[PDB]
Amino acid sequence: SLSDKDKAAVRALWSKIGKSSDAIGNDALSRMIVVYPQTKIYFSHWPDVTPGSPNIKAHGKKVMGGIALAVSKIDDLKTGLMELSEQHAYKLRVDPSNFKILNHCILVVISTMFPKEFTPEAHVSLDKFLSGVALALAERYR
Amino acid sequence: SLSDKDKAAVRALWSKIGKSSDAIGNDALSRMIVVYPQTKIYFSHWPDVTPGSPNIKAHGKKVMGGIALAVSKIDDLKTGLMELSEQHAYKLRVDPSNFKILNHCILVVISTMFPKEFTPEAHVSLDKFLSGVALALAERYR
Amino acid sequence: VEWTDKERSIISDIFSHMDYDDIGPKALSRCLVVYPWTQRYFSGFGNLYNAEGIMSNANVAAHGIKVLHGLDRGMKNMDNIADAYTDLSTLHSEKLHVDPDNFKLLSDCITIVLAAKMGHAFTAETQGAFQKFLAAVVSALGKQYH
Amino acid sequence: VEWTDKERSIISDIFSHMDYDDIGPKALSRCLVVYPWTQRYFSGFGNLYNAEGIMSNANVAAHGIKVLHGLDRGMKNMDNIADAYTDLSTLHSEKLHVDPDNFKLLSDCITIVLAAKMGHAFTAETQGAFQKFLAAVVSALGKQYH
Ligand code: HEM
Ligand code: HEM
Ligand code: HEM
Ligand code: HEM
Repeated sequence: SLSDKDKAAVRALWSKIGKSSDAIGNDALSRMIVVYPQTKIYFSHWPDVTPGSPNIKAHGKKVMGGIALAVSKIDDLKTGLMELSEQHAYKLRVDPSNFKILNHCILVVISTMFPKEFTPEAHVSLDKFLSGVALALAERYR
Repeated sequence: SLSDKDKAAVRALWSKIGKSSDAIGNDALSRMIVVYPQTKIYFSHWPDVTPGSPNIKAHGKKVMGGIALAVSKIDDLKTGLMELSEQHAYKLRVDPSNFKILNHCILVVISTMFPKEFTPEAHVSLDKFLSGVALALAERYR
Repeated sequence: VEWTDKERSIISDIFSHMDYDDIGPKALSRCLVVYPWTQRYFSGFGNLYNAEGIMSNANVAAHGIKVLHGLDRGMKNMDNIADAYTDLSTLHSEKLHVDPDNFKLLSDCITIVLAAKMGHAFTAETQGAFQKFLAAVVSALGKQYH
Repeated sequence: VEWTDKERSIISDIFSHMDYDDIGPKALSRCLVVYPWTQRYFSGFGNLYNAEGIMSNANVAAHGIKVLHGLDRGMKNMDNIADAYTDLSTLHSEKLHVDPDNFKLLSDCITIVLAAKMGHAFTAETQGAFQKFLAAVVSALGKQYH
C-alpha cells in the first residue's frame, strides 16, 4: 500500500507534470500499441491504430484523465476507480494483465518528458501508485 | 478484493482441507523448487534442498501455518500478515515476484489432493485470496 | 528449448493417457469461470453460464478438445514447436483477436485440471516437463502477434 | 528471436551513443531504490545508501557499467545471444545466487534511465527494439538456472 510518503510524492509529481497529461497519454498509448502490438486487439475497432493517430491522441487524454482521477482518489483507489473498473471489466473485458503494460509505458514517457523530476524516489512511489491503480481497475473482474 | 462470497468460499474449503496442511505445504514447496529451481537460491542455506527433504517438510508446515493465519485474517490481510511481510522483506529479502509462483504450486497440490472439493468456484475465490495474500506479503518491501 | 529424453517420455506419457473429451472441456469451462474475461471470445455462442454460475455450454467447452488436439502437434514434433504453430498463431491473432495472455491462463487451467485427474502421479517432475511444454507452445502461439 | 535490419541499426545506434559511465551507474542506483530487495547482493559492500535514502555508493553503482559492457556481447553478435551468455548466467546463478527476476527489474531501470537521457529520440520503435534486445539477454541469463 501507499505510505503518506508515497502519496505526497505522487501528488507533488502530478502537480508538476499534470499540465502535460494530454501529451503524456498520447505518447503512452502509442508506445503500448507499438511495443506491445498484441494490445491492439482491444483497439481494432478504431480505423487508425497508429501512433498519434487522432483516435490514439483522443483516448490518451481520457487515460490520463483517469490517472488524474486516481491521484485525486489516492486514499481509496478501489472506491475511486470503481466505475472505471466496471467499464474495463464488463463492457470492454480487458485482460487485467495489460494494465501493468500501459503503466510501464507511462513511466517511460514521464522519464522522457520530465527527466529531472522523475527521480528514483519519484519513480518508486509512482510505481507503487500505478500498481495500486491496476489493482483497483481489476476490482470488478471476478 | 474479496467479496463475502469469496471469503466464505475460502473458509469453507480450508475448513475441509486444513487437516492436510502439513502435506499440502510439503508438496507445494517441493514443486516450487523442482519446477522453478531458480527459487532454490533463497533456500541454498539448507543442506537438503530436495523434494520432501526434512528441511522442505518442516518449512512446508510453517508456510501452510501462514496460510491458515491468512484465512483467519481474511478480512484484513495487510494487518494480518504484516509480521510475515517484514520477515520476507527485510530479513530474507525475497523478490515478491516469487509469491505468485508458490501460490500457483499451492493450487496445483490442492487440486491433486482434493479434486472434488477444488471446483471452478472454489478455485476462483482461492486464486483471488492467494493473490491478496501475495499483496499483503509485499507490504513492507518498498 | 531443448528436451531431455526423460521430458520427452513424460510428455508422451501424459498425452497417451489423457482423455481429451474430459480434460479439454473441464479446462476451458474452468478458465471461463476463473478468468471470466475469456468469455469475450465465445459470447456470441450465447447461453454460456448456468443460473448457478457454471459455464455449462458443452459446445463452447468442446473447444477445449480442439485446444488439446492443437497440443498434439507440438507433442508430435517437439523439436519443431515454434514452426508448428504459425497458422494457429495467425488465426487467434488476426481472425480471432485473442489476447495472448489468455493462452497462459488456459494453460494454467489445463495443468490444474490435469493435476486433479492424475493425482499423485502428477509428480513435481511431471508438472515440470508439462509446464515447460505448455510454455513453449504458448510462446509459439504469440509469434504472429504483430 | 530474429532481427530485422532496422532493429539491428537501432540497437547498434543506441550503444554507440550511450555513455556507459553515466547510464550504467544511474540504472543500478535507481533499481536499488525502486526494487530495494536487490540490495541483498551488494549488502556486503556496505555503506550503500544516503541518510537521505539514495544509493550513493559509486563502487556498487559502478557494477552498472559492467552490466552495460555485459550487454556489449549480445550487441556484438545478436545472432548468438543465447550462447553468448552462458558463463555470465552460470556466474549469477551458481556463485552469486541472484534471483533471475532481478534481471527483469534492472532491465526496466535501464530502459527508463536511457529514456530520460535520449528524450524524444527514444521513440516507440526505439523502445521496442531495445526492450526486445534486453528480453533476449535476460532469457539467456536465466538459462543456467538449474
Ligand atoms: C492505467 C490504466 C488505464 C486507465 C487509467 C484507463 C483509462 C480509461 C478511460 C478513462 C477510458 C474511457 C472510459 C469510457 O469510455 O467511459 C478507457 C477506455 C478504454 N480502455 Fe482503458 N485505461 C487503462 C488501461 C487500459 C489498458 C491496459 C487497455 C488495453 C490494452 C485499455 C483498453 C481500453 C479500451 C479498449 C477502451 C475503450 C475505447 C473506446 O471507447 O473506443 N485500457 N480507459
Ligand atoms: C504463500 C506465500 C508464503 C507464505 C505464507 C510463507 C510463509 C512463511 C513462513 C510462515 C515463514 C517462517 C517465518 C519465520 O521464520 O518466522 C517463512 C520463511 C521463509 N520463506 Fe516464506 N512464505 C511464502 C512465500 C515464500 C516464497 C515465494 C519464498 C521464496 C521463493 C519464501 C522464502 C522463505 C524463506 C527463505 C524463509 C526462511 C527459511 C529459514 O528460516 O530457513 N517464502 N515463509
Ligand atoms: C493456448 C492454447 C490454445 C490452443 C492450442 C488453441 C487452439 C485452437 C484450435 C486448434 C482452434 C480451431 C481452429 C480450426 O477450426 O482449425 C481454435 C479456435 C479458437 N480458439 Fe483457441 N487455442 C488456444 C487458446 C485459446 C484461448 C486462450 C482463447 C480465448 C480465450 C481461444 C479462442 C479461440 C476461439 C474463439 C476459437 C474459434 C473456434 C470456433 O469459433 O468454433 N483459444 N483454437
Ligand atoms: C540482467 C543483466 C545483468 C548483466 C548483463 C550482468 C552482468 C554482470 C557482469 C558482466 C558481472 C561481472 C563478472 C566478472 O567479474 O567478470 C556481474 C557481476 C555481478 N552481478 Fe550482474 N549482471 C546483470 C544483472 C544483475 C542483477 C539484476 C544483479 C542483482 C540484483 C546482479 C548482481 C551481480 C553481482 C552481485 C555481481 C558481482 C560483482 C562484484 O562483486 O564486484 N547482476 N554481472
